[PDB]
Amino acid sequence: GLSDGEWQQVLNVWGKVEADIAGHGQEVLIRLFTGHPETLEKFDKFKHLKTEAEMKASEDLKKHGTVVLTALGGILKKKAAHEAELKPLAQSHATKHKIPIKYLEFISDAIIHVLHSKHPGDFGADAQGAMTKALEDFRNDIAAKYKELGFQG
Amino acid sequence: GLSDGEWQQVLNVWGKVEADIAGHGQEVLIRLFTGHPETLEKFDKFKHLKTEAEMKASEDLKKHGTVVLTALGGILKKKAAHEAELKPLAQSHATKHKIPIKYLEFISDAIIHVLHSKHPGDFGADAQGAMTKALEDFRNDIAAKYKELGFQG
Ligand code: HEM
Ligand code: HEM
Repeated sequence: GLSDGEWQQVLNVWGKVEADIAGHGQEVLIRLFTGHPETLEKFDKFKHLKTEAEMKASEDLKKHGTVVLTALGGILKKKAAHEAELKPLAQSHATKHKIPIKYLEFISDAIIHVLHSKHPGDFGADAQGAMTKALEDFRNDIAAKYKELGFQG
Repeated sequence: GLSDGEWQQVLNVWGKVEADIAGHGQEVLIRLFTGHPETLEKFDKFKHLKTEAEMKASEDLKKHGTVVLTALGGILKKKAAHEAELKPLAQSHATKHKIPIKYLEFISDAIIHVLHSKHPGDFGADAQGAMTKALEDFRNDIAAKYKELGFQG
């Protein structure tokens, strides 16, 4: 995992990518295609380009580079946002409060019960199965942080 | 992993919690502490509480319930938001484009190469490490989705 400061450095450099996304995206693809020509075969639109100059002249290759970097940027920013909330919680519950994963399962069962008790008409079998999976996914994400911290839990 | 529909059902029900977060949080904690008394022992501030009246009478237990549910709902929403961007990308790259994890490694390395190249002043060893990890974290996130979709990446 990244630390808090590492995620902030990822976000800072992506701000620089976005100030010239077309140039960055073009350069990334050319670098991939020249360094690893077998990749270029996946692109039915691009595989006729034989030289770096030909690649640089393609408005379509440039447009696809912008699509890739925009998609990646968005995923990185959403990961960073989730990590900035998950990491402080894992940190405190591993090192200060020393909470086993099993106890997070017990509280997840209590949440599911309270939601079902309070909102039966909004919390049928499908909704309940979805929430059970979301809280298991949450525990799994905390468990991965506990591991990085060496807390067995 | 949850499907998009499952994430939407989670966020739909969480809307109901938000309407009375403190009441939900009080009920969740009392359910937890009554079902699993060893969890109450982890709270130095609450472990003296012996009866349900005493637990309902506690100003701080109720405030803590709202803290806990507020923090979980923010993590769930941020996880859903990340999944809503990552899942479509993994689905197309697994099923339509059929891109191996190793090609995702090649593009990761191209991005780090181009960032190093176009920002000579800025992108030093630490920042480059942070991006390396962030792209491996991304490849790992895709690889987990690939598994779910039964695509060998
Ligand atoms: C950082 C990694 C990557 C990101 C963010 C990314 C993103 C995207 C996006 C947003 C699209 C258009 C929508 C879609 O079909 O999902 C796309 C299409 C595509 N991607 Fe990727 N991609 C990545 C890596 C790769 C790699 C390494 C390859 C091949 C070696 C690949 C091959 C393709 C192909 C063949 C298409 C369809 C192109 C077309 O005909 O229009 N991608 N990618
Ligand atoms: C859905 C799962 C949980 C969430 C979202 C959650 C969230 C929080 C929050 C936001 C705080 C205050 C900030 C902090 O210290 O990190 C906190 C404190 C605490 N949590 Fe949790 N928690 C969870 C589960 C548990 C469980 C299962 C236990 C124990 C059985 C636990 C024991 C504690 C303790 C002892 C504190 C310090 C409380 C104080 O004295 O004020 N947590 N938790």
